[PDB]
Amino acid sequence: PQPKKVGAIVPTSSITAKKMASVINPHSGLPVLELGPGTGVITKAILARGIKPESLTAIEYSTDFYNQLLRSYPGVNFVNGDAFDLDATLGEHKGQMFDSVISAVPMLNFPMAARIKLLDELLKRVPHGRPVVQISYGPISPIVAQPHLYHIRHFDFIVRNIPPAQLWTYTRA
Ligand SMILES: Nc1ncnc2c1ncn2[C@@H]1O[C@H](CSCC[C@H](N)C(=O)O)[C@@H](O)[C@H]1O
Repeated sequence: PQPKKVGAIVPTSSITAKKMASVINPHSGLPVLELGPGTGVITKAILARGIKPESLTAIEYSTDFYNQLLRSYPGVNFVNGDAFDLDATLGEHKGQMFDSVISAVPMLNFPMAARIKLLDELLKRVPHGRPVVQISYGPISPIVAQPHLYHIRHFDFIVRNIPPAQLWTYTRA
């Protein structure tokens, strides 16, 4: 028979969210950048690491989701805008460094060229060697290898996620 809720249209599992938030160093003194917070399940796992709410910046395109996040997570620096336009959402880069980037934007909704460019821009705003972590659902990295720009590592696989979740991490080469 025909299954409902095909694809990835339910919130990410709490098991997956905790694993993505485990890359964070809450003792580094640097804020965290979250992309595409949605219902806030990964936001919760980020705050559970002990990040001060004012030190979490989360960029959400949907105005409906954004208005609800403001009311559910007091103190967190939510921004209503497009994560692929970091200049418009974060401002022109003038030195701000994030501890790490936690991304759940749906990479496959965008051209590969856009994904590579965004990743190259995000790695300018974290210290050399620190990660971007991305969730995806296919068998391969959602962002193709460009070894002169970044290094790809498989981070984890969570079969209890609906659908099963692959986690990838990226660092500056
Ligand atoms: N370019 C973009 N910039 C900011 N947010 C985006 C975006 N494209 C998609 N989004 C938002 O990213 C989220 C993808 S769904 C994942 C939501 C949540 N983090 C979870 O894991 O369950 C949606 O909330 C969507 O509105």
